Amino acid sequence: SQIRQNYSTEVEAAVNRLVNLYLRASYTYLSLGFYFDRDDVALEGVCHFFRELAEEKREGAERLLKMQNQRGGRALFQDLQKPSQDEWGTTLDAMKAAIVLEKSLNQALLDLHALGSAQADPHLCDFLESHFLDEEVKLIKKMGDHLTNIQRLVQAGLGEYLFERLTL
Amino acid sequence: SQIRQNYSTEVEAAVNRLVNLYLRASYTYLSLGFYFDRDDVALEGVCHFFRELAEEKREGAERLLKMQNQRGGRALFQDLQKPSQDEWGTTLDAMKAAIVLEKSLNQALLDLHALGSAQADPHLCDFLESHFLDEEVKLIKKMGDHLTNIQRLVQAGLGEYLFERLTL
Amino acid sequence: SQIRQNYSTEVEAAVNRLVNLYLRASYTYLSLGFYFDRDDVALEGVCHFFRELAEEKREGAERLLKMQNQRGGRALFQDLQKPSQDEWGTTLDAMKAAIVLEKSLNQALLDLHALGSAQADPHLCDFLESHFLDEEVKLIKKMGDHLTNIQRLVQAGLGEYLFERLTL
Amino acid sequence: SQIRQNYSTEVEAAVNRLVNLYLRASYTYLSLGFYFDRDDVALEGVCHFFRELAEEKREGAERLLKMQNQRGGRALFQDLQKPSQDEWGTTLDAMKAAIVLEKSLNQALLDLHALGSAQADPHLCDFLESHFLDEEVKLIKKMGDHLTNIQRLVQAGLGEYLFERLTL
Amino acid sequence: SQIRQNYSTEVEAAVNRLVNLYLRASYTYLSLGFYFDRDDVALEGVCHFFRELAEEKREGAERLLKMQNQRGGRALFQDLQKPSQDEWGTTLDAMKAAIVLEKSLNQALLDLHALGSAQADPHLCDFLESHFLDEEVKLIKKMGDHLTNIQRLVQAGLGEYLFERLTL
Ligand SMILES: CCCCC/C=C\C/C=C\C/C=C\C/C=C\CCCC(=O)O
Ligand SMILES: CCCCC/C=C\C/C=C\C/C=C\C/C=C\CCCC(=O)O
Ligand SMILES: CCCCC/C=C\C/C=C\C/C=C\C/C=C\CCCC(=O)O
Ligand SMILES: CCCCC/C=C\C/C=C\C/C=C\C/C=C\CCCC(=O)O
Repeated sequence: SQIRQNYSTEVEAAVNRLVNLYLRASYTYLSLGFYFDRDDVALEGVCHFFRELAEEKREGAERLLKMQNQRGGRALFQDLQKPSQDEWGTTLDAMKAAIVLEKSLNQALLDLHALGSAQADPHLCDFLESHFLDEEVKLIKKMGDHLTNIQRLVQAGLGEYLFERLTL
Repeated sequence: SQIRQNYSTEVEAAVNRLVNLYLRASYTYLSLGFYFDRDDVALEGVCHFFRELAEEKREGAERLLKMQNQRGGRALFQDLQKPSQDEWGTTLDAMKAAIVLEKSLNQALLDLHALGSAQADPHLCDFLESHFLDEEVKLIKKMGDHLTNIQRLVQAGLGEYLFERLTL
Repeated sequence: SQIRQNYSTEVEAAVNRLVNLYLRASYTYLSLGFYFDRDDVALEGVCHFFRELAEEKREGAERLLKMQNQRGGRALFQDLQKPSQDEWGTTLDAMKAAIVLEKSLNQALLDLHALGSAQADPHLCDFLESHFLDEEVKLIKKMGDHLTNIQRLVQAGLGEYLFERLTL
Repeated sequence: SQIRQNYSTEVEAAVNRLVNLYLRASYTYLSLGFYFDRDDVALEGVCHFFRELAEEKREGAERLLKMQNQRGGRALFQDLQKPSQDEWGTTLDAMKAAIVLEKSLNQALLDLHALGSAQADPHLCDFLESHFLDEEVKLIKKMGDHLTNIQRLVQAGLGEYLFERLTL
Repeated sequence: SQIRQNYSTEVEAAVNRLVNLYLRASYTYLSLGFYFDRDDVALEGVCHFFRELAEEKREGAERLLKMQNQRGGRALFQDLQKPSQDEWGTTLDAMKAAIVLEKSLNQALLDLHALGSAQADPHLCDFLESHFLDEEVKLIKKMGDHLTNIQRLVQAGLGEYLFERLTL
């Protein structure tokens, strides 16, 4: 690439993997969102919580793809595996899965940051810092808060309804 | 002091002690507020209730320091001891501690007022009356109301959630 | 903590110490501010300069406490020692003490950043960079400028008056 | 008086004396104000400072006369003695005289308050508290601040000019 | 050049030299400006005075380059020598250097105008008259005024502070 400078092939490849992770996460949240839109689940607040996350994750992927091109790396797309579940159980089950999911994204972010440090790629580090690292931390704190409130509320049916009505 | 008039050394010293009490109270509410901001406590309404109180108590201290200077007394600051607890338990536990705290502030206000009467310091008395005495009484009534409602709600997890959602 | 990830116990403890440092600094500026509000000192511009700093330092502490919770660390509060002085002398004396104070805060920030690097905690590093490091540098430059102007003006009484009137 | 209730003849008489004191003070400030308006004194800021005080003192007298009538006391006016000086010297001289003056007013206020306590006249006490006591304290603090700044500035001619230009 | 008409090679070359002079002047003012922004100099008004001049001189150069092209002359750029000093001393020192600098620019303008007369180039003369000659005269008068006021003020530290505060 005529523009490529200080951009290691290792980071380039890891960015492509992270794109796949973010699109996988988006797909997972799409599935979560529509599960809670089921007539036999019917928790609209939960559906909107996860649909908004699907969108955030997709935008994460796009931001990465844009940066990939800005550095002169080459996007390589791979198959996107389907979410790990077809049905997601209670709001509690779903929020637990989501936080596991976010932690895995966060760890991939940290790994990519470590890679960038090792490759002495300060632009990559700045990029991760500005658009991802604090985002993840805040999201995970939020999910932690929700988990705690969901769990305080478990009259399990009553609790699930109230959480969706009054928090989500 | 060129401006000092009818301001006893006893009141001056007691005002300095009260400043320390108010800053101690502010510190206590800071600790309360951030405890409820913990991901494993997660009661945002409670966190905001106590953070607002931290701010009120700090402003109380400042009002006292300003009056101290207006009378030609000399501010003397002392170490501020840390709050009595590191973790504050339930909203009920926390509100009980807060009302104990406010009662102690109120008693210090009353003591200072008695001192002012004994020292025949009508400016001090007016000052306490305008900016503190009714404030405390109203705050303590509010905390009393909350305690009663919190207690009515003890499904303890459910009650704590509902109180935070619908009152705080 | 359910949310805690890549947050070392060393950083957690150092963040708690830094909170104590920032609250100590806030307390010091409170004392500075009210000293200059004394009828026998009477430099309103200086009083407002330091009172605004007290507020900035308190907000620094709060930002740290919020981040502590966001990472799943646990706030631990300690006694706050009283400021190093009861009276602060001239504006020059006071500004010299303030810059010593800011340098000590800045050094604690740098130490904490070094700790974060050693612990490979990129979120911590981003956090310090966004909300503290440049803030300190700018504040210290400002105090440096003031010190130089104060010193140019030492007709010491005249100089102190003019600085407060025309700069502060 | 058909309306008179709990209003002692002692307080009534003391209110009349205080009216005379306030009108005397107003007259003194009138003299101060116009002295600084002299072509050979020419300190417009000082002239306006004292003219505004003349007006405040006159309004104090009126407030007292209104209260006198509200309680069913009878205003009795006496000769108003001329101010203690015909020329007031420097701004420093003038501000020193003013603070002596305000202290004497404040002491008369305190005496009247003590009288009211002894006579168990809570309306009188409330009246003094709302409209005079804090007013005096604030004014005296202000004059204290000015005295300190004036004195810091004593290049006596230069200092007097700068104070008037930059503070008054 | 297809457009070149009545534009002597002598004027063309002299315009290129004048561009170098104006860029040199801009560089000198950049250095002046940032010197006064030093924490140990700290005269913000002086810094802004010289930074604005740096910008004016750069725009002078650009205006000349534009005219060069409008006449069908060819811009030829040369090395720009660094300013004559690294540190500029007092405001007085700096303003003296600036006026020497402006006089040298003005003389180069006059020389170029004389050249234009000799070459019977009325467009060049009009150009210098409209955009430079009166500009220089006004700037030099301004610097003359400042020099006189700076010098009246030499309590050298006090004077330098007051000039920056009240004139610049
Ligand atoms: C502007 C609103 C966007 C809302 C997006 C919400 C959820 C996204 C759901 C699934 C995305 C996962 C895989 C789809 C593959 C590519 C998406 C195209 C990018 C886009 O479509 O941009
Ligand atoms: C919103 C205005 C804030 C102005 C603050 C200015 C000065 C703060 C002075 C002292 C603070 C130092 C110790 C007090 C302990 C806790 C403060 C409560 C937090 C808050 O009170 O938030
Ligand atoms: C509405 C503007 C009032 C400005 C007053 C400023 C200075 C007052 C000066 C002298 C007053 C002292 C004795 C005069 C006696 C009675 C004043 C009439 C009440 C009034 O005149 O009300
Ligand atoms: C629009 C704001 C302009 C502010 C300019 C202020 C100072 C200029 C400082 C140094 C210029 C001297 C040499 C630089 C060489 C070419 C400048 C590019 C022209 C431009 O940069 O135009």
